[PDB]
Amino acid sequence: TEPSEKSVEIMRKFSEQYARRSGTYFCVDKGVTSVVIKGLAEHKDSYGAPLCPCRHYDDKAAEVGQGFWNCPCVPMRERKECHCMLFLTPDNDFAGKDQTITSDEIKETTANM
Amino acid sequence: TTDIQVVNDSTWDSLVLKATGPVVVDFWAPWCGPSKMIDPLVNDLAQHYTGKIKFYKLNTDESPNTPGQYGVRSIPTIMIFVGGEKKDTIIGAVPKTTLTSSLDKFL
Amino acid sequence: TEEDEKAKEKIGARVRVTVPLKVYHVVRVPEVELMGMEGFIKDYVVLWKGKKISANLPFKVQFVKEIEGRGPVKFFTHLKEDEFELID
Ligand code: SF4
Ligand code: NA
Ligand code: NA
Repeated sequence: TEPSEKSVEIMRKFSEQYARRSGTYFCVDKGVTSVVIKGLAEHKDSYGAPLCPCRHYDDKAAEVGQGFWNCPCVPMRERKECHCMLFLTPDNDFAGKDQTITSDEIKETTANM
Repeated sequence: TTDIQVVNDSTWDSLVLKATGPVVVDFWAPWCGPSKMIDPLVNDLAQHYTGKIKFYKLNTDESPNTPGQYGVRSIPTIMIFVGGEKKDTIIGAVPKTTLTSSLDKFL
Repeated sequence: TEEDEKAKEKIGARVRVTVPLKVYHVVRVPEVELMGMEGFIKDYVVLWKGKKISANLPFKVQFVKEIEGRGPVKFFTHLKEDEFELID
């Protein structure tokens, strides 16, 4: 149920790198950021790809194979739309000013979850 | 505090479809950030509408068949039921005023 | 499968984008406005190797756009049914 720290650290480093590269910022609620990253890590553990954690699927193996919802999802790559509020454009009312999130931030924010 | 009642695939028929009066169901998932950020809002509205609207929470990971039946895709999703029929659908984190207004239409 | 069979028929048909929409994945073109551009549907990506996918932008549409100094760049973008019109 809980993702390994190897997958969390991979997805944490990807999200920092994808945020600068897309010109997007993490949400002012950094709990959203940490939770979503952990959800990507858990899906990567169970299916080998970071399937989106804010979608419900009928066939997760098929979704991973087609790739539409493998993070970064098609909507984020093409339209910069991220509905898990992981990558937010600066004009978003919930966009913060950080493009970094330390592994310590994820550990204290997701504590007792 | 009394936390919002859980609903599952096994209990969907008896708790939601056969209920009297409006029923609100919050479709959530344990690792969906936006679903956790509206949790205090849904707890707030459950208190505001006590005795007038019944609230349930459904973990789409532990009860996958109900969201599959109703086309729940993006999480969070809030759906309102009356007499066993879907009457409204609110997708994503929304502000309190949007939720109050949609819920008010069911008295 | 009566909306999937209706959608499958549109594969290969020519379309035009009817709503303002900007995309950021065209290679070495940082931003492209797609309002008014014409292309054709190359796939209905909801269907994949006999299985069904929950894609919210199900129509993979091929576009070619003329770039000054470089020549026509070919790219794909996924669209919804209400974001384009069919041509003739
Ligand atoms: S919505 Fe797309 S980009 Fe955002 S976290 Fe989910 S898969 Fe990644
Ligand atoms: Na974020
Ligand atoms: Na039941």
